[PDB]
Amino acid sequence: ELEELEEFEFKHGPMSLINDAMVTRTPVIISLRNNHKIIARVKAFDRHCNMVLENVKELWTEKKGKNVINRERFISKLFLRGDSVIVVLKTP
Amino acid sequence: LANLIDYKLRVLTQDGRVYIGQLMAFDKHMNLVLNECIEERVPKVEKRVLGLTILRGEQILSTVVEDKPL
Amino acid sequence: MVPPINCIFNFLQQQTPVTIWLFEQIGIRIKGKIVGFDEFMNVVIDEAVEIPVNVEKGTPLGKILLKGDNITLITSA
Amino acid sequence: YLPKKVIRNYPGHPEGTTALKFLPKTGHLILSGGNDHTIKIWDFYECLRDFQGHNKPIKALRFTEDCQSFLSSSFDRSVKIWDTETGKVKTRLHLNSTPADVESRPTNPHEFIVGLSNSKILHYDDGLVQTYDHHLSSILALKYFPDGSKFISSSEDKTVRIWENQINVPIKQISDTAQHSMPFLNVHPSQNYFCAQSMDNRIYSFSLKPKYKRHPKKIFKGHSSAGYGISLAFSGDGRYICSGDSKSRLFTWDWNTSRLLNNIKIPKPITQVDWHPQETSKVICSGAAGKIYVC
Amino acid sequence: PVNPKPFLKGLVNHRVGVKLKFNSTEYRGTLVSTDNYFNLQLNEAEEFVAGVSHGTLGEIFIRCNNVLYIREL
Amino acid sequence: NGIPVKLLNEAQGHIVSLELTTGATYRGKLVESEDSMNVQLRDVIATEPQGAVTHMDQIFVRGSQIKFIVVPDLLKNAPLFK
Amino acid sequence: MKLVNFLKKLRNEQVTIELKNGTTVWGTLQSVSPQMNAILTDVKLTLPQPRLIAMASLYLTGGNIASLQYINIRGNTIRQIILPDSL
Amino acid sequence: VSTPELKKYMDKKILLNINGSRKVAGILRGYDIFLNVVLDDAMEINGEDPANNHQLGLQTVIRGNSIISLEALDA
RNA sequence: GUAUGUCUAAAGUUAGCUCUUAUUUACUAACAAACUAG
RNA sequence: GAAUCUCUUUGCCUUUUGGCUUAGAUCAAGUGUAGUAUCUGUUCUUUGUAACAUGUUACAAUACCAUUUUUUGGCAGGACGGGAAGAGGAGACGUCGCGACCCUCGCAGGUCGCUUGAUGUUUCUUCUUCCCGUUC
Ligand SMILES: [Mg+2]
Repeated sequence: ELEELEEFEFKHGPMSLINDAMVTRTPVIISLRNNHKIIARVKAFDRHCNMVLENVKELWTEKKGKNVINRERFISKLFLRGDSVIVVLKTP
Repeated sequence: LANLIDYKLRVLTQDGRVYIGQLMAFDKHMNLVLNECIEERVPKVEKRVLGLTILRGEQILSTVVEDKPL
Repeated sequence: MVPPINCIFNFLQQQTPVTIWLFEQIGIRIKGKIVGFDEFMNVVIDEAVEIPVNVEKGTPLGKILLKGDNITLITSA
Repeated sequence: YLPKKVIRNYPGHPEGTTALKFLPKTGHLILSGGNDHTIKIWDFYECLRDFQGHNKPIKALRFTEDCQSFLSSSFDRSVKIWDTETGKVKTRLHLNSTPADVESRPTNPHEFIVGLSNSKILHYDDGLVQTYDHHLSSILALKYFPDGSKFISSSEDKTVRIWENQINVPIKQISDTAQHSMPFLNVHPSQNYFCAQSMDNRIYSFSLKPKYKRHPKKIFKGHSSAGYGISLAFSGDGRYICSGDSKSRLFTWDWNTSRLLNNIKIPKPITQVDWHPQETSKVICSGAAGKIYVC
Repeated sequence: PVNPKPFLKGLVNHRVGVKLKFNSTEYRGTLVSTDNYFNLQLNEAEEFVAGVSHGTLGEIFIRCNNVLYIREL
Repeated sequence: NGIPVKLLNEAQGHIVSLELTTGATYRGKLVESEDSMNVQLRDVIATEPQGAVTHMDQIFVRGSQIKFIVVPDLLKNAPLFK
Repeated sequence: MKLVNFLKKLRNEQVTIELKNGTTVWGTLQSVSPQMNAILTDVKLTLPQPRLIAMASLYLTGGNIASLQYINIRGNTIRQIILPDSL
Repeated sequence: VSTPELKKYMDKKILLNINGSRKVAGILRGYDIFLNVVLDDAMEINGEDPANNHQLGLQTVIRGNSIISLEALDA
């Protein structure tokens, strides 16, 4: 029984918020390594925190020679490498 | 990629340097070996000829195919 | 003639105050006392004091588990 | 790991191929001394050369740890040291008796030991150096210690004598009332055990201690090794034992329980058995056929 | 000799602080769960930007790839 | 095994060039190559990225700081055509 | 399960891959590796906005929007690949 | 893993350069499979021109992910 | 130490357990501080 | 009803004591070295699919985030170009080139100028006039 020791440490370990956001279908905000804050819903979780998202609302920052402006785009379907993942934060 | 053996590979490494050479072999880690490889930095301009070189898959960002064989 | 996992633990038995360097961050160093470690050099340290390299101050941080992937160079005093 | 299938052909002599060994730590070559013809080398598949200069069959073909030249023990009273690269004449020991296995000390290419069948053993350099006369019978097989510096001899008598680096006098002579003989013996590669065939169809295993006494239950019984000069073998870092028999069968063995594992039906008495120092599961065997079946 | 997995699972339910590898961001909160591979899960997380507070965030996860250290306050 | 590592193991006794991930180039005679692409390099002439050129007796660079090695061109005939 | 096998469902799918250097790849996957290394075809890559290193890489190819017939990308360099909205 | 053969460098004054462009001289006491290098007689070579004698006999150790390369000062 | 016993190509016959390691004890020695055998 | 196989018991002795006399006779009084044998003490362990002539090749299934590789030490008329002239880009370190008074002399590029040759680190702080191309 290899998988049950894999999945129950998965269950109440640090992968809970990626497992809880998806089950309750609540958007979690994800800040990546290049400051692309991503607020989105979760479709699936992986070992590497690879994530498939839905209705992605990526928000980033562009700096120029005056007041910084905010650039944001809506991505309907997204697959995300877990390497950029810093913070998974669930909003209530 | 085993399909892509013995072609000229325009392979783009991490620092923006681009290698062009004939693919001798690859492996699991994408370690590449390049016959008559040339190295160019800033992009015809700024090119260096290396010859039979290795290229470790740690540094490759992408590889594209340049030309057919003989 | 000492492999390094046997050369971490002599900081641990003798309980020496230890200066530890970070990895690609040269402005800050950490000094403290080695209280625990593992096989991947993730180090728990006691009496942890930051060292701004650029007069060398300190902010006392006490108990720190420093994750080993930023650990560079292990010394003492 | 265990050998289980008879994989490759390697058709050597149509005669016996009476000696098989490996280059130590570089499993590239083998050796094969047939009855009528001369020595052949197979690779891995390929062939390299003959070694003309023999007339009679060959008992054993032992390398050095310098590995450039092996040592031929022919029945024709002549010991020849052949290079594996060119195959030239270093020495030609014309002897008095039919020599047994002819071995070399792991330190020097100079130091070089020839067993005889007139109960003597002669040490040499690059040219007699020192005799050895304590066996009463024809001497059958020889070994050494880790990195040499001592020496192991066993005969048609039941005795095994540990001689030293150029010293006549045995430290231990190993004899009981029930031992047949010790016709062949190889060092277990942890360099602390002492395995040897014996013609009660059994492979005894002694220690390499000052208190040199044997250890019980490490005796490998299920054989027909009674009337043939059959070899022993050892895997990488000592995981198993392979040994041929006269049933045209090869028998492998464990260590802690020492029980039968694979009774293969290889197509004539299987005598010469070697492992690879590189491939951790495959075993080269040859009987009296000449076709070198690899398991 | 507090080894790290004995150190940190005993450090569960304590208001711990975590400095990231970027030093632009820290997080203070109660550590809820930690696997063998040192992923962190903090509740009532307050974000500390350059040592000064950014704001209250809530139930948070921190990847293993960014934990510079972790401290007990 | 790995064919590039097998290629680099045959490059022993040969003069190579090793450019490092910070940018410095190490031209020297490759005598010992490890399986993890670690290389012991003798009589090395070394060049900084800014251009500072030195010669050294023995250099030993780890695997994960190597950009690329350049083996001499005799190797590409055999035994790696198959 | 293993979401590497999730990408193996994406053969002949018209995706937009974003890389770590800011490279935005737009094309169709022919196949993907178990180490997520993605081969692609009929793909032109843009280096969005900025115009401010990587950029050199785009010019390295016959490429700023440059299109190459066959492109193989190391899987460690992918930040995120956007899949077709109909899936 | 193969053992990285630095037995030629045992008890030898070597010169480790380190990420962040750090340079540390020392005498090798030990290594491992991750090339974590133990140095007797630690000498931190800082930037301009001091030479910080760091651990003269207390056998420092450097983690293998931060080791760029090493020059044996002797043969 | 005898009795006595055994070996010895010059000559070619036709196709609980596995282990390292030390102390102790027992039996043996014409081995040592000019000679003693059934 | 005729008989085979397995047991139990009995009978045969089945590897089943093969001379004599004064029980035939008398029993260490060391050590060291060594050999043999044994005990005790001590430490470790517990497959389908396709193509070609049984073989070969190709593609999938099964077997797999911790420092050297793939689960990131990351981030922060008008315009344009070139060449020349006048008025208020420059110095280092190397790395390859156009000339040569030089070297060198044969079939298996080193040195010196550049009299405004190219090029990457590293510190500091534009306007006017003419000529030639592109665009509206
Ligand atoms: Mg008598």
